[PDB]
Amino acid sequence: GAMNSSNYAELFNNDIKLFVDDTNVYRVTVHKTFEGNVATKAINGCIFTLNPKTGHLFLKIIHTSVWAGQKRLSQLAKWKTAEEVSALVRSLPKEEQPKQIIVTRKAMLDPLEVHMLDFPNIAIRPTELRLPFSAAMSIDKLSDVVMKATEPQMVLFNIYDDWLDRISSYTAFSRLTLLLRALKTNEESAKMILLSDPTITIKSYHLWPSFTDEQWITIESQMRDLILTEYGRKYNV
Amino acid sequence: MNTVPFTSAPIEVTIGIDQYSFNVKENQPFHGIKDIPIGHVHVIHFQHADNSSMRYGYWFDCRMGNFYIQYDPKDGLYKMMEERDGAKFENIVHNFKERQMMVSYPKIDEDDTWYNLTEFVQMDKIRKIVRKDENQFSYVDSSMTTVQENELSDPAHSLNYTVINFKSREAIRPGHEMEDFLDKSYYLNTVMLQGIFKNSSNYFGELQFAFLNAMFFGNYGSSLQWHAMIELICSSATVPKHMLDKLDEILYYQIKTLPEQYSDILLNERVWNICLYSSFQKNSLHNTEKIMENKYPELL
Repeated sequence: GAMNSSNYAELFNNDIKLFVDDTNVYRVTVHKTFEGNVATKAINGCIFTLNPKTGHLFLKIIHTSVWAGQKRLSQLAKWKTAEEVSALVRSLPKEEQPKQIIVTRKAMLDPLEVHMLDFPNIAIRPTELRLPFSAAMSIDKLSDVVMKATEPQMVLFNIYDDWLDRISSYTAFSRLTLLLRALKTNEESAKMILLSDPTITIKSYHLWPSFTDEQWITIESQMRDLILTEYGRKYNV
Repeated sequence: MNTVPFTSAPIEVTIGIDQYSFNVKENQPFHGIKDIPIGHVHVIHFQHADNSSMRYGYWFDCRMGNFYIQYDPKDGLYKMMEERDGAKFENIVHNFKERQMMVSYPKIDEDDTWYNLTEFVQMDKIRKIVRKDENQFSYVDSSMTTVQENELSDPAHSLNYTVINFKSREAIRPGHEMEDFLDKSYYLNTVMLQGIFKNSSNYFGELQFAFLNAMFFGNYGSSLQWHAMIELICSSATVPKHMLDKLDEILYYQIKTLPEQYSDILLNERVWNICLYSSFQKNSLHNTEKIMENKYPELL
């Protein structure tokens, strides 16, 4: 059934699984019309489909053209997400197909289940975890490729850069969730922390700065401090 | 007006005949039920005083043969049997009627309740849902599972209701996933009505039979089937107007007849709230919505 703190290690076993997050699929700016009414203007979105074991990200860019002339876009977005995930699984060779897909939002379960009826051996699961994958659009290079897209496009990334050379998936996923939780809670502070020291660069083929092991400990500490402060302010405690 | 004579009543039992019921004492001189209206199916049902577990009974049509009940002290139940000897039968019933040993099917002249509950139910369709082809009558009880229930364990003793599953390839055309899931008209009209039932009369017959098995035997799988067939129509944007009108009448009489104290287990909150207040047909069931609101406002 549901993925939670109890079964957290299952993410890093040898069963291929994907997380699917649909929180950035349908994105709008709300604005005033000339007549003083409110209208939305969609901007480009993305499906965030992540192998938590390998760090492989299947970033399907959702171009604003997919919403042209469509009604009930927040509902369509869930079905569009399920159609694209289904398309992705069918495009993979059998031995690369996930055995499980975990949706970050429960509203994705029925749309994905219906789109995956051809795959009765692929388990579709919710999670009780509050995963910060919505902050994926706070990663500059992911945001950049989404906003520049002029057509539907799949872009492949390793969201762990080269980390798996030095750390386990479990540790790489904890670092990722800590960076995304920080970016989600206070984007300005989190981005300040990551770039401040100018000697530390992002390699052309990476998303995050090239930090030594010791520089990562310092960065991770600064991210936890950011998250606890903001939590104090949120709840005056 | 036909008769279902009884050999005897050796055990104390509540006897049902359609929507009516009588208490019979152990060894009470009871020899059956007379004046049963010709032209409808009927159900004769039983709850032992000693074991309020297992309600059970027999769907039958008096036009199809001469049926009697005899207690079997080995299997411990009242069994329906057919008497092929027409003149032995008439002679037994004549004696029992002369000795006034038979209760009279107690139909009020003005009262169309049974007709309204059984309008589309035919013995020939019952016998395909309940397979025991050597008998003209169909046994049902509280415990019998449905073919669908068995898929999720004795095939012979199953209720072979039409499988309905909203998250099945049968229900969802490839490339019409969102359309077919959110609007089940394809599944209702093409797969079920034209494909499997052939017409709305057969669909309604199965729906009505599922309700009566739910109500008279507390058959849980029957109740699931009744709700599934209601929900498939209510979740369809495109339903013939005559089907919507007739559904409103069917459901009205089902809700009218339901014992007030069984609404908690026999009515699915989600299905009814969805059918009356959210669905495509939320405004197509005036009679059903008014009786549900006035009789079961808590469920909603």
